[PDB]
Amino acid sequence: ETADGPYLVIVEQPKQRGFRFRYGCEGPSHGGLPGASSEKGRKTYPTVKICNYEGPAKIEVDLVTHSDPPRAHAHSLVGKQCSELGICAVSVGPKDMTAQFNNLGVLHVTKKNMMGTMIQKLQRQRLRSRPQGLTEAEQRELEQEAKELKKVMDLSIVRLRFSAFLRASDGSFSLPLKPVISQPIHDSKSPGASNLKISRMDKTAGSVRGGDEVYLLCDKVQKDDIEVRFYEDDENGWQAFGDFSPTDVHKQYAIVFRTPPYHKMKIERPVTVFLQLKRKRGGDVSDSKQFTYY
Amino acid sequence: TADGPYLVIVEQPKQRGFRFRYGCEGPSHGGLPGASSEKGRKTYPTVKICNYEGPAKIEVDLVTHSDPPRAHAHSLVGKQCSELGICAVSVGPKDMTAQFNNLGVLHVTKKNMMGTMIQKLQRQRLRSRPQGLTEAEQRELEQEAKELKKVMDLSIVRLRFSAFLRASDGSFSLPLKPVISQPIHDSKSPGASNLKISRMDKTAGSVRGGDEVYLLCDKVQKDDIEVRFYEDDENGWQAFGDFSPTDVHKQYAIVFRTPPYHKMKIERPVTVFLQLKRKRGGDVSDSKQFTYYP
DNA sequence: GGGGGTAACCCCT
DNA sequence: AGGGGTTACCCCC
Repeated sequence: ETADGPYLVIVEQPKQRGFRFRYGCEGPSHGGLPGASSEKGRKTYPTVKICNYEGPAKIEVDLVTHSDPPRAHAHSLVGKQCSELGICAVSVGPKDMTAQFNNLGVLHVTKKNMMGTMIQKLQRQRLRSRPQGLTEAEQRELEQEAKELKKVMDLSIVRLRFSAFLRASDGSFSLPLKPVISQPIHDSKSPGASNLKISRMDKTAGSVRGGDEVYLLCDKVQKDDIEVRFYEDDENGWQAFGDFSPTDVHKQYAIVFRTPPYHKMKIERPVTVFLQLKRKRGGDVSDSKQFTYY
Repeated sequence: TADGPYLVIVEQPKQRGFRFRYGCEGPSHGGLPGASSEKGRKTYPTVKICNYEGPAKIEVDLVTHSDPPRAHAHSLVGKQCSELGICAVSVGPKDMTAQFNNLGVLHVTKKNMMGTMIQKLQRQRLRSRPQGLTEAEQRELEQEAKELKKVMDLSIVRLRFSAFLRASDGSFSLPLKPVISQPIHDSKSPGASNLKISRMDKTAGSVRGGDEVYLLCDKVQKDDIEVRFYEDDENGWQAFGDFSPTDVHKQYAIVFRTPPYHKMKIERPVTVFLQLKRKRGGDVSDSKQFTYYP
């Protein structure tokens, strides 16, 4: 890895949640895939660096599947750093060996397009390392992949693949490094697949007993995949949950839940705990609101 | 007017709750019912010929909401319907009433509207010397199409019943004056969804006071909705919920402050009604009860 | 038949 | 740029 030569490292991953993939018709300039630690105070973008080598290199980025045999995604990166359809590319000058990708879009392919767009991509890979032409059998078989790749491909999750290149024999940058794959990126427009947000809730306080019903208004969530985690910041690390049925999650924008019992029963003074929305599979949370026992 | 044979609508179509279908959804999702239809007792739009007995054939077709009845981009579909989107039932000499019991409304896409429009307009304008007329005036036919498309509501249609008697010279081309029904809103157009209240966090509050209530509702438009409190007639009293558009959360929840009752310091608590109402429409939801306490 | 939800698109500020 | 909402489509039971 780190002493089999020069290698890439992702200095700043893409933000896994909250980024919207755009269909070609929505427009060309709706805003860039940011870094995992971006915020409106200070913006960050996915960043990578070449280690163990200095001097000109070219880093390309392209979308691969969520699946770990990393395969090219039907979706395309779009933006300033990209070509006609040719993928996004940044140049590392020798002093600073790190590349920011600060204007990266994800063009959403329609299902009605997916196969055509994918054959059009597999061809290119066939005519990449391997020789110049495709026999009809060569092509019937390429179309195979397309069909059985469309059955199993998640159009709401992508991974960036950074492919770093160095000047080969002729000075043409076609001698590559091992490619480095980022953490998965969810489409904020896939239902309930954005980041958790607590808009407002109707009670801020209840009895230490628990069982008090609270109306929580949130951004779109999945009835089946959401929870309401109460907790304390301390060495005790106490946690409890909201009590609700799926029918209690109203049209993916509200949760009617009954508060959990506090870890003690006879508090002398009123105690503030935190609650947060949490994703069941994933573990990402919303910003916590305070709740006071007694 | 009893100055000839004439059509009368015995049973109008239901104004609200009927869904218009796009061609791709399917062909057989259920019939436009009568204004007084109900579960178990179904009615369908019905019309009758008066001042005449014997054979007629009645067509129905979709006209604009706009009072100069014009042909709508949408077409009637289903059991009784020819390719051309005009439906016909034949009225036998004994019973002079026609039920249309299996009527669909095929929703044209906006991308289809022009072609669908030029095509219904040509067919309309094709009687006299068709071959050389058509070409001469299709540029200035297309003028209507453009200026008809920007001003046509695809969420409201009217049935137009056109009755035709047997002209024994040829047959069945003899026209009666056409009768236009009351309007039919697409239940899937946001502006026409049936208003429902799911749940509410308080069911009582202080008479001549406004408390904050969380209301969970079906889809509403922030700018077109209200919360009407009302009684079984005492002084035909009504008051409203207090909330700004910001208070209508993702079209499925309303955070509002209850209005004061008309009569401060009531002897004991009084139950009033509350309901969602569209501002312009005048359609409302089934009312929930609210109790004013002193 | 009759729904409920997801996918693609539009357009405001 | 970044949204908020409508339009078109899918598919369950």
